[PDB]
Amino acid sequence: HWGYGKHNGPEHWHKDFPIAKGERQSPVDIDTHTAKYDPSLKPLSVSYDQATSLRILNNGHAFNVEFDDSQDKAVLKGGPLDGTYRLIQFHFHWGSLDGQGSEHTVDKKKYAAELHLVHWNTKYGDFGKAVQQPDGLAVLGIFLKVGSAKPGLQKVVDVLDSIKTKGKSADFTNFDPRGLLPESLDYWTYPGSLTTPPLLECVTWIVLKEPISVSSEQVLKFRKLNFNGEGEPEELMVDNWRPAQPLKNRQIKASFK
Ligand SMILES: Nc1cccc(-c2ccc(S(N)(=O)=O)cc2)c1
Ligand SMILES: Nc1cccc(-c2ccc(S(N)(=O)=O)cc2)c1
Ligand SMILES: [Zn+2]
Repeated sequence: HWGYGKHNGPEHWHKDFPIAKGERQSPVDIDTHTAKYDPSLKPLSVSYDQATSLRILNNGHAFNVEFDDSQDKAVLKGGPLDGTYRLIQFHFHWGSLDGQGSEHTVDKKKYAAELHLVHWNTKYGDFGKAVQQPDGLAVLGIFLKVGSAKPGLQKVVDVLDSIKTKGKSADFTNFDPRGLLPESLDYWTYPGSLTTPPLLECVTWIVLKEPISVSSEQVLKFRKLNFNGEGEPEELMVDNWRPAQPLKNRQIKASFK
C-alpha cells in the first residue's frame, strides 16, 4: 500500500487518494516574510497536566504515543481555535540525515524532524467523526533540530527497541508530553490537511516558531525503527515525511510580531 518508498511514496498517493491534489493540502512552506501578524489571535492554551498516556505503537509509517481521550484530560484551546480539542496521540516525522525530516519548512529550511501533537474537536464526539469536518482536528507541530538532548524525549527513545517493527506496541503509561515543548508558544497557523493518507482536509495547523533541540543519539534511535513487520526484510523507518504542497488560496497567520 502507500508509504514513503520510490514505488509507493508521496508522488503516488493521488492515485488512491485524489484529495492529494486538493485546495488545502499539508504540509506547506512557511514564508516568514509573507506570513501576517494577526493581533486578534489569542495565546495558545496547552493544558496537559492531566494527560494519561497509554501505549506506544509502530504503525508501519511512524510511531504513535496514544492517550486516553475519553475525557477532557489533555486539551488544546485558544489560539485560532474555537472550542476544545482533546489530545489523542503524538508522533514524529524524521529524516535519514540531519538536514531533512520535517514536513513543514521555514523559508525553505528543513529541520531534522517534526513532532505532531494530534487533537480532535470535542463538538464532534469522536476522532473518526472529527476527521470528516473542516475544523475537526488541531495539530500542534514542533520542529526538532540536532544539538543538545531533550531530556523529556528520552523515555520515548528508550522504548523504541521494543516496537522495532510494524504492528508492535508496548505499554507506555505516565509519559508527560509537556517535556516535549519549547519555551515559547509563538506560532504560525493555517488551514490544511492530514499529511498522510487519507489526506483529509480537516486540520487547523498550529506550528511553533521555536524548535526543540534533540541530540544526535536521540534521532539516531528513531532511525533504527523499521517500516517492515517482524520476519520481513529490514527497511529502516527514515524519511517518513511528505514534502511541501502548494499553498494555493491560503494565508499563513503569525501570532507574533
Ligand atoms: N509496487 C507496488 C505493488 C503493489 C502496490 C503498490 C502501491 C499501492 C498503493 C499506492 S498509493 N500511494 O496508495 O497510490 C501506490 C503503490 C506498489
Ligand atoms: N489512518 C489515519 C486515520 C485518521 C487520521 C490519520 C492521520 C492523523 C494525523 C496525521 S498528521 N501527520 O498528524 O497530519 C496524518 C494522518 C491517519
Ligand atoms: Zn504527522
